[PDB]
Amino acid sequence: VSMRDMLKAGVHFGHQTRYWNPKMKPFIFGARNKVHIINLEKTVPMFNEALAELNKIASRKGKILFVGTKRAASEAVKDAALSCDQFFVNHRWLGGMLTNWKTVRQSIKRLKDLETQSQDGTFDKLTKKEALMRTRELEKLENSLGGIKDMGGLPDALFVIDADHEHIAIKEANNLGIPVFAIVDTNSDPDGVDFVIPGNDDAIRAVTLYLGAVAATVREGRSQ
Amino acid sequence: ELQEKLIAVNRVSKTVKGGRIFSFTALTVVGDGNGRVGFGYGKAREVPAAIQKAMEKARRNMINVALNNGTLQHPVKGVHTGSRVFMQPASEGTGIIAGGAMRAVLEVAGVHNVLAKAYGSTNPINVVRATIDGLENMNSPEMVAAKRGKSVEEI
Amino acid sequence: GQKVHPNGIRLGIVKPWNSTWFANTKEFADNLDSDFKVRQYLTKELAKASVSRIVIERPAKSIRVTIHTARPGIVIGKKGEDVEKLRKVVADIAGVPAQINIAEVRKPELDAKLVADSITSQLERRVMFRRAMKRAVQNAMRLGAKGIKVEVSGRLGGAEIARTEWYREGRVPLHTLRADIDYNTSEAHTTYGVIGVKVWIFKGEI
RNA sequence: GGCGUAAAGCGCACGCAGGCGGUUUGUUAAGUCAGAUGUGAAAUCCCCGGGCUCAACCUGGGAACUGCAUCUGAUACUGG
RNA sequence: AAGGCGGCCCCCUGGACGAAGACUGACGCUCAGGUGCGAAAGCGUGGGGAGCAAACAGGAUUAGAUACCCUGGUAGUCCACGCCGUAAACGAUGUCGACUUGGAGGUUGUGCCCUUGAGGCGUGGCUUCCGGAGCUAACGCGUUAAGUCGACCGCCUGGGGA
RNA sequence: CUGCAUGGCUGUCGUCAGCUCGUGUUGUGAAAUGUUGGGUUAAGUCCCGCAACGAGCGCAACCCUUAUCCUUUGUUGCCAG
Ligand SMILES: [K+]
Ligand SMILES: [K+]
Ligand SMILES: [K+]
Ligand SMILES: [K+]
Ligand SMILES: [K+]
Ligand SMILES: [K+]
Ligand SMILES: [K+]
Ligand SMILES: [K+]
Ligand SMILES: [K+]
Ligand SMILES: [K+]
Ligand SMILES: [K+]
Ligand SMILES: [Mg+2]
Ligand SMILES: [Mg+2]
Ligand SMILES: [Mg+2]
Ligand SMILES: [Mg+2]
Ligand SMILES: [Mg+2]
Ligand SMILES: [Mg+2]
Ligand SMILES: [Mg+2]
Ligand SMILES: [Mg+2]
Ligand SMILES: [Mg+2]
Ligand SMILES: [Mg+2]
Ligand SMILES: [Mg+2]
Ligand SMILES: [Mg+2]
Ligand SMILES: [Mg+2]
Ligand SMILES: [Mg+2]
Ligand SMILES: [Mg+2]
Ligand SMILES: [Mg+2]
Ligand SMILES: [Mg+2]
Ligand SMILES: [Mg+2]
Ligand SMILES: [Mg+2]
Ligand SMILES: [Mg+2]
Ligand SMILES: [Mg+2]
Ligand SMILES: [Mg+2]
Ligand SMILES: [Mg+2]
Ligand SMILES: [Mg+2]
Ligand SMILES: [Mg+2]
Ligand SMILES: [Mg+2]
Ligand SMILES: [Mg+2]
Ligand SMILES: [Mg+2]
Ligand SMILES: [Mg+2]
Repeated sequence: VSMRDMLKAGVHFGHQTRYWNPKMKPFIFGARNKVHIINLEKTVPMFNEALAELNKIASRKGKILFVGTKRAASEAVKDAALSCDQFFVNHRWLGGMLTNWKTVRQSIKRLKDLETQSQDGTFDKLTKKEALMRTRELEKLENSLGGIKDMGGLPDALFVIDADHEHIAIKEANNLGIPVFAIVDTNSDPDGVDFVIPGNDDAIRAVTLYLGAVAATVREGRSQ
Repeated sequence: ELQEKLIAVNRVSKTVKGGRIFSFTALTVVGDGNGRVGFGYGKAREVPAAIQKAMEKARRNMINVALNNGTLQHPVKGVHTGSRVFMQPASEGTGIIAGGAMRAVLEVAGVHNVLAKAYGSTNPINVVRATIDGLENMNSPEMVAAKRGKSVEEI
Repeated sequence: GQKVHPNGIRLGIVKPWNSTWFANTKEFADNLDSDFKVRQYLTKELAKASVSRIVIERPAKSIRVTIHTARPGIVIGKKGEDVEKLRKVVADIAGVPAQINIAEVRKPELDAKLVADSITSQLERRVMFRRAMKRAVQNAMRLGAKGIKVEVSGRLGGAEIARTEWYREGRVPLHTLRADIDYNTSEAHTTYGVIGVKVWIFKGEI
């Protein structure tokens, strides 16, 4: 990844200069149309640095958890997550996924048990009552934590999209001591993130390139 | 491995339609005796469950302090809501001269000789807060020499 | 509010009776009271033998009493003089001849009668009620019980003001009639008065 | 140590006495600092010792008495 | 400056702000005692008196109703000149000066840009609402600080009595 | 004699829809959240959303009786041919 793919993907476009956060004044090139312009020569080396340490974490066999729950970017994140043998959170982030792992591991046990009885159990004991509810509750479980069903334990890194929409997960990771990799748009604050990457987050092509490159680099992490 | 001290147990209440509902709160501290300290606060309907909650809370929540063979490096001041705390290193053989809530914190910290004094509120919770915050902001000479970029005699 | 007796509300649904004889209204009352006398005996002379249930059954003109017990060796004794010294007096009380059988309860920690007796025996030994209650609950729950709750009441620890203190664990759906609910009661006579103990144990539905 | 609400900002202003005073150079040496001299009685307190069988107690030498006055220097800061 | 100030016109008169310069050269800040100004009610003398309205009278309501409600109604409210010197006289926040991330407005100047409009880019004064750090017992305050500091002044020391 | 020393049993608000806990998180703390919000229900009933995620006692169902039909048996009950 270098400069011009990031321009034509629209990495430089920020939010309006009404809704800016002061702490990211250093990553702001200027303003046109009263729109912040993100600085790109600041983005390239810190992105590369994030990618490097992600690689190293990957080949020491680290579990990585992609986080993006925007309606316009979460299918790209499922795409990228299982394209590179990692884990993802695409629907609502349950407040307490990491700090309260002891309790949500029973939710994933429930998910696993009622999926093994789903169709390689093949009971179809209907009761008059229970297709409508058992199937819908598997749906309810696997859409919100079906991406975390194989993690087993606490992850090794957080990849974040739009740190402000994802403040709960970030603060959880900061308490638990897990590294945070976040794309930081001009309105979010970067202080919970230990590897900052300023870029656009609302457009789908910026997000596509981000997770394409990161999925790649962790695929060749597991390559070693 | 870690030393544990029970500092305070309090009975608190909460009114409902039926009447009053009583609960117990326990404030404890734990330390390794060589510069690591944590404080824990627990609540439960019964006292031993409250104490166990506070100990569990305090085995996490543990900070590092840089001691000088059993005493502070310099006089320090800590502050929390109502509590002001002044601690000062002493010579060998003085013991821990401190109030009731400071004494447990400094005992389980591994400190052996200080002169301390509490001003303002002596609410045990806030006093423990202030003593911890005054210990953590205390700096060793090598970190001062690292700050200033010169490792002169004063170490 | 006041609750229904959880064994009485389940008679004929999932819980059986403790007496299975038939009688017209001619001999019903005397059958009943001689059953009361035999039960009072087989309560009070097998006191420390850990008896949980006494099932009385009356064929045509004679009785058979089945004693459920946790410690069958003492109610069967040393080669068996003791069921003899019991039936020789139960046939004495009920006027008809008698037969005695002895059934074993294999897990005495999953029976409300034995757990209640245990807690009252400890309470009469001057033991702190909290320890009795919590040990009963943890012993019952570590052996596969789906739920338990114990409740003690009345001048706990010699206080002047009586109190009711209960401890629950697991699942006790007293409103479900399918529920396998084993309930029993006991009373401890201490130097400050009577202390009541109630024990509910839930083992499963249907 | 405090003064929005716990006690506590004069109803507001002008202004004498008083307190305080941007920046540069020179000068002075009042404040300040250094040294020295005289004095600060003895006893008491403190240190190192010595005598009562020990201790209290008594006693030798020192230190201290944070002060004042005078003389000689220093000139960064305050004052003229 | 505070108390306060509201049709329009004229006369006399205080302050503030801005632009580009010129001039003096520390002439500054605060201020015990002192002096001045200071809502409404009230007081003195002389006028004026529509409306409103303490006191007062009557009618109701009510157990009673020296009140709330209704019908009347005097001082006062208005003017001139004196006195009084108090208010939840409040931002319950003394004056002056310096420093410390932001956002949206109001009002009043001024500079530049195709002045192309009721356009865009700057720079001063005053002012309103959010809110970051920090502070606070909390509530909250938050470049108009209750943040970080300096100079001077006023005041407080448990509740009643007071 | 003392229900104002107690056990057991009962009335009552009230068959009203509520009352709590574990872990997590927020607050110096009592505490809060969950349990609030938009709909819906007889119902904390259910669905969405949500710093909460789950669980327990309650609600509902399981029990008895009444309302329709079928199978079996047929006296002491029944009488169509
Ligand atoms: K004018
Ligand atoms: K004055
Ligand atoms: K009138
Ligand atoms: K009345
Ligand atoms: K008049
Ligand atoms: K006002
Ligand atoms: K609070
Ligand atoms: K003043
Ligand atoms: K007094
Ligand atoms: K009773
Ligand atoms: K909780
Ligand atoms: Mg004070
Ligand atoms: Mg007041
Ligand atoms: Mg006050
Ligand atoms: Mg004022
Ligand atoms: Mg005054
Ligand atoms: Mg003056
Ligand atoms: Mg003066
Ligand atoms: Mg000067
Ligand atoms: Mg002067
Ligand atoms: Mg001099
Ligand atoms: Mg000697
Ligand atoms: Mg000078
Ligand atoms: Mg007037
Ligand atoms: Mg007048
Ligand atoms: Mg007049
Ligand atoms: Mg009137
Ligand atoms: Mg008068
Ligand atoms: Mg006048
Ligand atoms: Mg006054
Ligand atoms: Mg006013
Ligand atoms: Mg005042
Ligand atoms: Mg102010
Ligand atoms: Mg002035
Ligand atoms: Mg604010
Ligand atoms: Mg007084
Ligand atoms: Mg509730
Ligand atoms: Mg709530
Ligand atoms: Mg429910
Ligand atoms: Mg909810």
